[PDB]
Amino acid sequence: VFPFREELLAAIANHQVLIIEGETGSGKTTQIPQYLFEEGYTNKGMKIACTQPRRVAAMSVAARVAREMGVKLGNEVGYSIRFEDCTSERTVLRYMTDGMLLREFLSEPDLASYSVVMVDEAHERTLHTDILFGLIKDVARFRPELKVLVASATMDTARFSTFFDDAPVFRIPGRRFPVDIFYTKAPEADYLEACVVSVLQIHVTQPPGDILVFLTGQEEIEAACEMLQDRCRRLGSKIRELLVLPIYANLPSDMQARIFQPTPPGARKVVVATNIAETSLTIEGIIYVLDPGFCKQKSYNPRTGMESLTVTPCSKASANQRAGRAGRVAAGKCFRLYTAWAYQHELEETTVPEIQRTSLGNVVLLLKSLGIHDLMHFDFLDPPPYETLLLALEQLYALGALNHLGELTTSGRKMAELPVDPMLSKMILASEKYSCSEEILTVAAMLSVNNSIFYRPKDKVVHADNARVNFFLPGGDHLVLLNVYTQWAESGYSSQWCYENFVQFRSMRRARDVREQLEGLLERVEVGLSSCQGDYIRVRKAITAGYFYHTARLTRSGYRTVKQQQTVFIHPNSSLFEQQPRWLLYHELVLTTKEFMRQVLEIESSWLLEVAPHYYKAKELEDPH
Amino acid sequence: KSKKSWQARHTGIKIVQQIAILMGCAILPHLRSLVEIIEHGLVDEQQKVRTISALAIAALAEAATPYGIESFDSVLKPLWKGIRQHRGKGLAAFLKAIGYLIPLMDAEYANYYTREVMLILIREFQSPDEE
Amino acid sequence: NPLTKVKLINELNEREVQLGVADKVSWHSEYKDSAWIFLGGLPYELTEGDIICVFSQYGEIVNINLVRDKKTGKSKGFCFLCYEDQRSTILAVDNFNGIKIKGRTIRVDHVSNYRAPKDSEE
Repeated sequence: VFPFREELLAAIANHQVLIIEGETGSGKTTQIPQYLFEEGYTNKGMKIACTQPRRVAAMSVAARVAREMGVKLGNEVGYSIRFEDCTSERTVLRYMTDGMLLREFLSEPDLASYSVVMVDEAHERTLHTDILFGLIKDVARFRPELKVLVASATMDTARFSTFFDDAPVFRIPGRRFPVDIFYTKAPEADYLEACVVSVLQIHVTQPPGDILVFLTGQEEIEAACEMLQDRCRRLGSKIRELLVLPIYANLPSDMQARIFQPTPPGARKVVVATNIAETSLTIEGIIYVLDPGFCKQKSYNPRTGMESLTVTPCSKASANQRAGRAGRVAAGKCFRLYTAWAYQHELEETTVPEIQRTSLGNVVLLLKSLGIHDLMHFDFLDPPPYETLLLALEQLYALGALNHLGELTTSGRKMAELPVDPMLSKMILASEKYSCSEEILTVAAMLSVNNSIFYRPKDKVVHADNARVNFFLPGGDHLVLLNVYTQWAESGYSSQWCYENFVQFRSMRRARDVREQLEGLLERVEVGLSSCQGDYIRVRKAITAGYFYHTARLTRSGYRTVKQQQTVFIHPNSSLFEQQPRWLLYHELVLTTKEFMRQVLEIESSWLLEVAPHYYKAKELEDPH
Repeated sequence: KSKKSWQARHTGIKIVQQIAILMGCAILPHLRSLVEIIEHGLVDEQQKVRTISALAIAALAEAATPYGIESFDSVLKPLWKGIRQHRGKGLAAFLKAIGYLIPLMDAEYANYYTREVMLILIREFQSPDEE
Repeated sequence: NPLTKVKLINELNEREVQLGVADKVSWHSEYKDSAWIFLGGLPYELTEGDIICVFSQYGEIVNINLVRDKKTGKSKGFCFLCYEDQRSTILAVDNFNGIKIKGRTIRVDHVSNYRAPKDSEE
């Protein structure tokens, strides 16, 4: 990027909006925001924001840039993530997730605080970034003072330039060294074992260079870290030391920093990463990539009207990006866990933008908070289907977040204050009326974290479920979350306690932080913290106030959902111990082979009618199954 | 509900069983005040006490015919746990209790208890014992 | 319940000798092609040699199977005995039922399918 710095400055000086493209590792995120030199934001009493779709990229990059700037992190350079802020009055340059900047927009439509906004990693085309692009287009009319830069890995400029009213483009020429590609002879059904074998072979045979393995999620990554680490030690005497490090969205900052650590000599470093490593950041020294070809992707089904995260095969474009990581330092190698045919024929060329993939309820509330009346007309780069938007408005209406007019209510305005899905925000806001606010606060925090809460090894299941049973509340998975959180609050030797208990400390700790941040929100907002003694009814009611849309009734056999009348089974994770639970509220819809309903709690039907009479009116309901 | 020996609880549940099989439907107005005893069993450490408690629930379900389905609601969950985790003569007594309770029940819940018990019946067709 | 099946299998043979049932349909044409018999109620002081000595009267057991526990136990009470001929199993279930050896009485039944580690009723 440095060879281009003058060229970049000229474009920045000349235009309000510009697009910048370059391969990952070219220095877009770290160097460009150094626009502080030309900008002199601080003298003006402004900051510059750089937005990242990934929390890890925002946190790690900010830490790096603070070092590059020779300032303390949280000072001149800081980051802002949902329940994690590391900023101060001193902060010049703020790296943040796109979601966060959108939240700041909600408070201040002009984003007057920033002289320059840089939307990075635009190619990911996340929802937050898509909204941000729409909003910024308009804000630019309002403030001649504001400059915007859109950065993207994809050499493809045209669509963005046109959207931006033929904004100018600066492209950085690709430096990537050649990477040879290895393919498997036949398709491999179970990729993780294969990935492990390839890593070990590379470490023994290959000349120095670090390895980057792409996995799907935390549990899988953690499993691979242990297996690879154990096998590496076994290599032990004959082979050099091999360090292994996980990287995924949840990782704490101290852990994220570990990936950068140097390898021992002849020793190698292996970083086992999710797709964060694709375009988001670079670990210097990687020569070899192992690509299983899978990723956790959000999928939306319009007929069913539900989101679900599934592991699916990667796009060809992402396969190319992964291979590219091998090329940064010197000629590298990429091991593809699939055949050449699959790469050519099977892989879809590109993934769809998240907007097409998502339930819109959160986005609608956000847009309304933005003060956007005409939702259909909003200038999205890729407009969502009108029907998904209509459904979202209706849901918000039943939620009472919006009135029939489509205007925000007091509740909608407050819910906008909380960083959570509308159902969760509404449930939390109402809870004091239930006299359960303290318990609801814990449940909401527990819901905001992965179900890494309970750990069940495949071999280890018996002991693990015995451990879970201690917390388990019959006919109330939501209550179990409360029990485990409360116990987690008091347990000597916390780290060891979690392990013996088969609980994930990482998830529980995150839940602890979120609860603290949420409590602060409640204090600021004046939502009293309430509690009672032994009132399960009030908790079930409070859950209902938020979740009444996600309810299932016990069928003659099986379960049927109130909305969309879908046949579903209670997920095997919970036993409908009680015969009495005819009606259950469920947190999630999982679509493996069949349709399952996860995290269920029994509820009285009369409560649903009492709690949401508009939703519960028979007129809307179809002919009685 | 005395805890010094299991023989006294076995005797009292046996009293409940022969009352339920002796007199037909006059035990029904005193059904609930008799069945609120029986859920203190089925979780005891003796197999004989759990077996005769399932036999007493089966006898009360045979005596009721078909009344009192909302009074046996505190009994179905340990019976479901026992047909899931326990096998042997306790499984047979639990299956007798559930098969006598399910004609008393409404169509959806009895259908759900019927469709997810026939696998146990097909599994226990290989049983050698005559009882 | 643990030893009333002795009385049940005895009443079966008493009903067979009362009704005058010929040997073609007297319960042993249904359990053909199987020399395996199940034992019940054995004391814990019995080794395999004593079981061979007490049930080799009508023919030597070709295949013995005691239920020896994995680590902490010695026996449970069950046994499988596979003789040579099926008429030996007929005579063993008709003659060795109802006897007692050191206290607790024992019972003889048929298996007819395959050996199992634990499926029966203690």
